[PDB]
Amino acid sequence: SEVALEHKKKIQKQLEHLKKLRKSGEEQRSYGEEKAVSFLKQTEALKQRVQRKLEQVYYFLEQQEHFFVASLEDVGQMVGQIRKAYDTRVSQDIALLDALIGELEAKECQSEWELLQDIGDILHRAKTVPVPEKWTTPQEIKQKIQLLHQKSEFVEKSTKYFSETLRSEMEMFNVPELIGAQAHAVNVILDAETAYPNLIFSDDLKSVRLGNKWERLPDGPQRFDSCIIVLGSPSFLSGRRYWEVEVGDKTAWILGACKTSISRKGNMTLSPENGYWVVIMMKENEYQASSVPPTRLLIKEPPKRVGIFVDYRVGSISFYNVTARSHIYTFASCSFSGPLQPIFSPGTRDGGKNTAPLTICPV
Amino acid sequence: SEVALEHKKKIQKQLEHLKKLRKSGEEQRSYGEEKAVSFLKQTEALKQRVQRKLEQVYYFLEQQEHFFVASLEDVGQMVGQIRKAYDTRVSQDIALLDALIGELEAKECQSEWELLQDIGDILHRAKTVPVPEKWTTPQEIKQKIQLLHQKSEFVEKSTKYFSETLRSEMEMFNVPELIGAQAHAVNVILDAETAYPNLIFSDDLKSVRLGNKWERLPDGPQRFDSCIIVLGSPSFLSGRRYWEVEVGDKTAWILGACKTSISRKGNMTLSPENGYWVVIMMKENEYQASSVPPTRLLIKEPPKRVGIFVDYRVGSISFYNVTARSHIYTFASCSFSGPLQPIFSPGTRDGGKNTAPLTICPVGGQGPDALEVLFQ
Repeated sequence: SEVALEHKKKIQKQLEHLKKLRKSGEEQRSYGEEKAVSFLKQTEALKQRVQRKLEQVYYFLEQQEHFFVASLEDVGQMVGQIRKAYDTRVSQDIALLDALIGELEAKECQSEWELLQDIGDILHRAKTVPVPEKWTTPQEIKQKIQLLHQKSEFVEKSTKYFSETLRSEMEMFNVPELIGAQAHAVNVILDAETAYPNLIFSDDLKSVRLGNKWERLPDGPQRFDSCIIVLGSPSFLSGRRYWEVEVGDKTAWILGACKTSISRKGNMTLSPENGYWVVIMMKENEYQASSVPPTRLLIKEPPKRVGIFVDYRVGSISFYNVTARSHIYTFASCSFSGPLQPIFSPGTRDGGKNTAPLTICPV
Repeated sequence: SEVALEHKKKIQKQLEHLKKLRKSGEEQRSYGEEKAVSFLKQTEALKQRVQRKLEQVYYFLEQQEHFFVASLEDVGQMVGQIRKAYDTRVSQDIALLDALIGELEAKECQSEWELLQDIGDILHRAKTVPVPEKWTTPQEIKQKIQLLHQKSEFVEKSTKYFSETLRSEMEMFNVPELIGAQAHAVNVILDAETAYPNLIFSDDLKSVRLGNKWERLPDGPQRFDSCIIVLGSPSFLSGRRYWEVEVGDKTAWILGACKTSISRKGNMTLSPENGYWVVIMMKENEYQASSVPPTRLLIKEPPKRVGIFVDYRVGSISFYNVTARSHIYTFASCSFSGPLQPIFSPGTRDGGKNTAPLTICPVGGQGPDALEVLFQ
């Protein structure tokens, strides 16, 4: 019948369909397997890499502890022995003396006649008695102790450095990439009432450069007379804040953030303690962070544009190379709590090599 | 009687004597005690001092290991779940497909009447079966893994210098202080036949400086034409050897030791692989050792006199700042497979600023050793 033949036709068709789907299914199941294996292979490689390094550190430390502990036991042993032997010998000396004293005292309570007869050699023996042993510190104790001090010194230096790099890396782990920092962009302007008197400003207060000696803003108390500096608006009490500055081919500058209450007097250094968290460009290919002492930074691709990121939650301030989309430097967490604001210096003219302005730029 | 009185006098005298001795004895006994306990206390203080620091470090390391392993576990866990869940689901899809295929294959071999009865439902279900789930990698795996890389990098940046410092301090245990090395003084002269042609030498072969280009020694195959160097005599096959060089206020130079068989061609780097163990002064307050990559050295009190110490047994070569009586650098654990000799460079003239000679200088405690130029 027509309907049976037709149904057989459709059965064949559907069989083909189903078989193609099944084949796709197998390929897919297999590929999932391949990807899983590939993932675990990656993780295992990483695992083994970390495992070697830790194993190596632990080995050296076990060695260090072993030897130090042996050194302690050794010196302890020596000093114990010398102490005991000396105490015993000098006590033998005093005992001998005590007996001779006893004898002479015993000669008293004798009659003259008895005395002359029984005097014996006591006087000679008294006259020739050894002087009790003088304590003299042996060199062996002194060197073993000095070795211990040296190893202690090594330990303090090495563990200090380790503690510091570890903390550095620990803090580095939550610093955002550039786009994350950029999410918190704010609009910053220059507060010209704070400026060093020879600074010159664009009409939009986004740009600042250093003028010559006869180019002077009107004097006022709010100016930083003694530092080539200018502050930015707004201030910050909280949250995450970001801005960007075009530095171009300048040879010198200062960028970062400061406490709003920094002293306007010039006898203070730029440092966290005085309320500054900045990066300074000294000259071409010389950058340093204003840590104490300052940390020199090697930046493979010099920045044409620098990003500044304040994060109040963790109390950290980070710097980004916008040009190369890379991290420059982050100041230690819990540096600050009170209000902050941006700070700028376009540096000195450097003969004419550094006359270009700094420019605050929108993201 | 007179004799009795005398006996009594001598008796009293000796009592006073013995009493002074006893008192001194007591004082010394107690002072000895003090000095000893004082040592025991010092030791113990050192002990507690170190023990606290190490405990802290161990703690920090335990924390890093946990930090890393938590990610390892997290990654392993996610890949595990995604993998099993996906496999199980697609396997269900494929099995459903297999079942429908089974049904159809059974129907196509049934009698016509039997075939016609239930066919519509099976065919509908065949037509409408979903395509088996396609594998798509979740971002989460990619992320957790990248995080794991970040953490391994964390562990390495945190630990590297520290592990290297521990290794170095270990290697330093067989390196004497300066007088220990000076103990092995030997007398070295310059082998002028090996010298870069514009180099100039003293009569006694202890001094070498760089002359101008028109000052040329007679040319020969044995000279270093492409490098401003000269080698020293004698060579060493063994033992511990020490010598000293006055560098004074020079701004550039090379000092150290090399394999006698170094290439006389100038296309090789100064490096262990090429048979060089040297320290180079680049300019004022910049020194580096020819490790690979170079180890840059900052020296607080610059040397006017530099000591070189080869220890062939343990394969080390050490460098000393004689002026400050301090250590500059050590190549440790080197593979020495043959004779070594001294090597020198007076640097370039640098605009008249580095024109002064290097002078091999004897150490005070050595006999004269005349005349050594008869062994060269």
